[PDB]
Amino acid sequence: LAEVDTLARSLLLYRSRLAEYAHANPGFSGSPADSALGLPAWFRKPVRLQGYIAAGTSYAFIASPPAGLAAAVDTGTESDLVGVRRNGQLVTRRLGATAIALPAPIPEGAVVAVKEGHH
Amino acid sequence: ELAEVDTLARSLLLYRSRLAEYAHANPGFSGSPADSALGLPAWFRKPVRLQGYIAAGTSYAFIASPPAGLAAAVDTGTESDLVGVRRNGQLVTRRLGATAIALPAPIPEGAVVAVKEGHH
Ligand code: NI
Ligand code: NI
Repeated sequence: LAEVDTLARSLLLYRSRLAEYAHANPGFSGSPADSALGLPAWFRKPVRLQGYIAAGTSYAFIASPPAGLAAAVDTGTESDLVGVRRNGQLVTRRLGATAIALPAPIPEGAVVAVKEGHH
Repeated sequence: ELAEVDTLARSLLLYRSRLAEYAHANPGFSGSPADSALGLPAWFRKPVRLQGYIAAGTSYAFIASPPAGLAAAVDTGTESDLVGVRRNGQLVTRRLGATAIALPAPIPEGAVVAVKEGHH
């Protein structure tokens, strides 16, 4: 039924070389070009799959996105954050307070890095 | 003049990843494994208060009451990675709610978005 999966992978594939481009283009903010990016050659980027480096920080997006894709993308990525317990919410600079389920043992005020894992 | 809580932040990140991956290679678990599992390096002498947990197959590593410059130093060595739909002024990710961001202008409403902080 659902192989918006290959479309999810294309966006993440695309977000990766976007990030690697930033690493060597400091102080930039763009849509780099598809030449300059280094993408497979055999990979043909669905116009509608866009990108932007801003201050530094890759954003890859799909503006009129097929239902199923939100899910397909979230699932092929992990997610990785840093902050401090306050209170029950994760407090992270540059990102405001995020409310994750903070397991029982992390004290208020601790420093905390989080990471998820696919399927 | 200078602290290398940066060594400590690095040890945290390093411990974290040993949980990340054991967490996978051992599905259905809720921490809080002892470091004999994990398979940590010979040389590494974990300093409690470096604590770790798992909840869902997601893991956390945490210093229970922090030293100073440690959040920063750690946020730095990480990067950061979210995905979610743009509801406007916001990035809605259905496990961490709506996370409010500096979201570029050209990314318009309702767009699905993968975000990979460039740690600089
Ligand atoms: Ni670097
Ligand atoms: Ni897997």
